[PDB]
Amino acid sequence: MVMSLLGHYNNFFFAAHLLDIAMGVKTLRTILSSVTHNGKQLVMTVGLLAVVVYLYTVVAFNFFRKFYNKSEDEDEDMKCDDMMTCYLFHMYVGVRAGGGIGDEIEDPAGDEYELYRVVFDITFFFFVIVILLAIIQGLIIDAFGELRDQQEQVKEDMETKCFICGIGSDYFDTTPHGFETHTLEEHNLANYMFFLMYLINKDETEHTGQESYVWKMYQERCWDFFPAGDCFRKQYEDQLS
Amino acid sequence: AESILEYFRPYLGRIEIMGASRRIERIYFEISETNRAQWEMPQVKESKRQFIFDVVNEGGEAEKMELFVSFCEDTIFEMQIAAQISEFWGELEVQRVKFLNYLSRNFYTLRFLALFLAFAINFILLFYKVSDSPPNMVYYFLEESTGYMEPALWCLSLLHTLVAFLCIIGYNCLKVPLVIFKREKELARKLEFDGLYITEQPGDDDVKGQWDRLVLNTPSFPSNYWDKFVKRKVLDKHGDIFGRERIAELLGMDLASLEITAHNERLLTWLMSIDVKYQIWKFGVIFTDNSFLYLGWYMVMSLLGHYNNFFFAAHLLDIAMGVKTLRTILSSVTHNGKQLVMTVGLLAVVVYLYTVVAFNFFRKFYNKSEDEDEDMKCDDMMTCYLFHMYVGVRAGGGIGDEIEDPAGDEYELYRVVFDITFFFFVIVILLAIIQGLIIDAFGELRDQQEQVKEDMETKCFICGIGSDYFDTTPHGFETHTLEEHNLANYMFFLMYLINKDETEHTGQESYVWKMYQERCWDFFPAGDCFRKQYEDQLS
Ligand SMILES: Nc1ncnc2c1ncn2[C@@H]1O[C@H](COP(=O)(O)OP(=O)(O)OP(=O)(O)O)[C@@H](O)[C@H]1O
Ligand SMILES: Nc1ncnc2c1ncn2[C@@H]1O[C@H](COP(=O)(O)OP(=O)(O)OP(=O)(O)O)[C@@H](O)[C@H]1O
Ligand SMILES: [Ca+2]
Ligand SMILES: [Ca+2]
Repeated sequence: MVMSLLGHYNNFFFAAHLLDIAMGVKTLRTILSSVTHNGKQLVMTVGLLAVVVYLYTVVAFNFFRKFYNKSEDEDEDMKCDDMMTCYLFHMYVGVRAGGGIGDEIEDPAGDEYELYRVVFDITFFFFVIVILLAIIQGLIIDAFGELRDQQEQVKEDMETKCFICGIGSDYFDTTPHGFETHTLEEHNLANYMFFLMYLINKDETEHTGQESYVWKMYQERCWDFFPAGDCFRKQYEDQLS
Repeated sequence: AESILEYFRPYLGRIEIMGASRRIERIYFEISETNRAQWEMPQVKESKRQFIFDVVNEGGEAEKMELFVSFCEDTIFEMQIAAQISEFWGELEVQRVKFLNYLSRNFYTLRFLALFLAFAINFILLFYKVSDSPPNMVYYFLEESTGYMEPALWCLSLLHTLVAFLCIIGYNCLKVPLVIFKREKELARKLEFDGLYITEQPGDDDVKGQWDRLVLNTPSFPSNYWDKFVKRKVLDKHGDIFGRERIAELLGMDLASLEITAHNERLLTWLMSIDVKYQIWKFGVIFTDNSFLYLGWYMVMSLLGHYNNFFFAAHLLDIAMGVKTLRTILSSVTHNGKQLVMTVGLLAVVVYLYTVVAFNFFRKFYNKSEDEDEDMKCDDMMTCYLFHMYVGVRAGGGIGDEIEDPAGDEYELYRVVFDITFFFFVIVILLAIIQGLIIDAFGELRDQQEQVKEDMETKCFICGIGSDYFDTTPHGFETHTLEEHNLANYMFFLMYLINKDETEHTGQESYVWKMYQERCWDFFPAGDCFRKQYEDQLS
């Protein structure tokens, strides 16, 4: 509401209300869940990117200072003199280069350190380009699998157990639609709610012998009246049906 | 009796063993307040948690109870090593141990402080400047209008090396006296119960098993182990089969005939009269610790910092060893190192196969030569190989984006085929494996936590019976694994036997005490739970 209020202070502030599609759309919010499922372990990864290039700056600040002379012609950049510029040259240009840092510096054809600089660059392309940005691209692929198997657990367990007595469906199905009739007539997750609406909306002097026993345990918050182990079929399976 | 049976619960231990009747029995005892208080501590709460990961994941089943009792003994020594450090001629020796106990008491504090100062020095070092003129070039430190910025560097440098040196002495008196006990105990078992140096011999490998040959004859072999009478026990076991005079010589034990008189007959001055063999043995054990070396190497760099340079920019890497979760991401990439080095090695062999081709057919193309004169980076074969590698794999669009145009009639088709394969093979394929060996590591390291989680919540971990049998009773598996078998009473029992009197054992405490001496683990339930036993008779 505040942004829609500052809109009367006519500006480009209504261009921030589009982000409600994240909170609005049903499925679009689910994709945003995966990326936000590993935020704690993804900030600490990009933080590992501002520490490796710092380790690669103090090296090129002492040996390769005569190379970063982005200086065009005339006069004479030298983006390496302070240490608050090469660090801002290996970061604004380094990780954004895509082909390592060796694609923005002088040619190593010179005899001095012709080998010490290639080793310095190739490692910079394998470590902080391939490896250290495949983790960021990899922490998302893992999130989808981490968020897809969750739906299977909340699906493969609702269709196997009674959710109230815990007995697996493999015992009920000794009768046609055994687990089908049990979890829809005996235990139903809706009758157990329609019962609480029944006690509270009744008269206290009208409870029966069983409606009052469960009413007392509900006051003391003792939950020892749910079946939790038996189903009245496992109880009388020996005597009769 | 409700007030009693309530005030005494955090002390009424329960264990469940079998033996001497071929049936499951039950035992009761007193845990005590002092032992109980030492069990819920962050230094111990984590050791148990990481231990279970080392059993249900990479451990066996027949040897599980063996390596469980061993850990249950490493903890007793740790509870003892910690319950003691808590709060000119002889007047100095009293303040030393009173100070070392303060050093090791708060060790993770010093270990964290050196991480803080490493961020201060590296914050300052972000100002240095180069100049070929005094304010052969000089490294003039630049300042933003503040003069005291450099004099603070001299202060924080020597301060950092201090705490980086006290962490060694703290580690030396706190976590070393346990890397020794783990090895002493391991050696006293391969002699008393095996013939590692009597019957058989080390297999000419595993120098760890060979370096211990020089500690047998030392005067004080079991310095930290409990049983200091291991020598007199090995003798009475192999003294007849092997040469009694020979065995009683390998273990030192001079005057074997006169080693009965000890039982028959009842300060900076001569400190130079101490053993040197055992001390060398202990030295060789500490120096091969992966944690002591990194902790020592971290001190050398902080020492060369006085040789003022950019060496404190290497202490930041302790965030790998410092942070809790950051070290876990580094585990995945290091989980496939053996099969990832051999993959990048496959990259230095394919481009070599692509060099000998362009060295015989496409030599007239690599003429990086600009204008004038006439590069020719292809003449030797120690340059095109260094042109297809420094530029080839780093190009991103194959090698065809740095060479002449194939518009010429000669080999207009033989070169495109040469390049397109170079873009599909050593760019897409051979660098999707490197990017793919990491994605697999996360899934390979995530399901591991599920196995150590879906098995702790399904089985008793002691009798192995699944929870599906216990849950025929409300909270069946919930009460069983918290009262009958508890993984803490079975430890609180060993503290109870060792800290008791031998003439006080009951009928059951003594039977389990004898099997513990012979290292026979046939008293754990392992199959029954006293409920499966009496389910027919009564409840
Ligand atoms: N009391 C219950 N005990 C065990 N399972 C239940 C119970 N009530 C519902 N279920 C589970 O839910 C499934 C059927 O209902 P479901 O949760 O699919 O919602 P629904 O009744 O189909 O209606 P909707 O899908 O519109 O929510 C069954 O597989 C069943 O296992
Ligand atoms: N003796 C035991 N036998 C089988 N399982 C056990 C035993 N002791 C603990 N557990 C397992 O551990 C779980 C509960 O303890 P857990 O390992 O989570 O540690 P905790 O007691 O919760 O304390 P913390 O989590 O602080 O270590 C239970 O699911 C149980 O299966
Ligand atoms: Ca009534
Ligand atoms: Ca007695």
